[PDB]
Amino acid sequence: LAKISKIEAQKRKGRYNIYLDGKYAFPVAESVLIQFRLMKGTELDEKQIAAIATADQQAKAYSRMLDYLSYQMRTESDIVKKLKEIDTPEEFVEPILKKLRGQQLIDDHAYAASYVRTMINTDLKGPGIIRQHLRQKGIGESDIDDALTQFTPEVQAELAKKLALKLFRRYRNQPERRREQKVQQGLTTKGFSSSVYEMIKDE
Repeated sequence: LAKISKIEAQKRKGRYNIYLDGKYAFPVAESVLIQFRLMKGTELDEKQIAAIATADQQAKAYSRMLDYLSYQMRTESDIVKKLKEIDTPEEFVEPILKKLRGQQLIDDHAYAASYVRTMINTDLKGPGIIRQHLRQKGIGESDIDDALTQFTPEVQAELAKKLALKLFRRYRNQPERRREQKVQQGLTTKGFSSSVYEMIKDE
């Protein structure tokens, strides 16, 4: 069997160069070096050297998700979509999601809440549409309902009055009945329930 004659750190931290019997053989991420207990004197068969490779291929995709997460907030579906984008073997997806989840580098519940807050601060969308958008982002109904809790009727009526005033001005050219209906319908397609118009109408 081959025996490790040396282990040298590469210039950048996190990876190592492995020499077998005095000659360079292969590199391994730190986690793989640990996962396989590599050190000066370790003997290896082909099956192990191949399994080390597969593990290092996974460790590398993990590292890249670490860089991906360092730029901005991401949902789980963003990570999945990202691993798929750089053609990661499908058997690595779930393990990496699990590993990232375990290190809590991803959190869909915190994401949904932040999303709603940002919507409340920069948009005029209603719960129905927010709910629809988060469902598309892969978030369960429980995490969506929790996030939609910030959407109180006061906030709803606040965002709806603003939208309605903007809709009433946008369709100022239409007659009485058509103008109002257009505003009612507009609010509903924006995610606001029927009982919301019957609350801000007079205003």
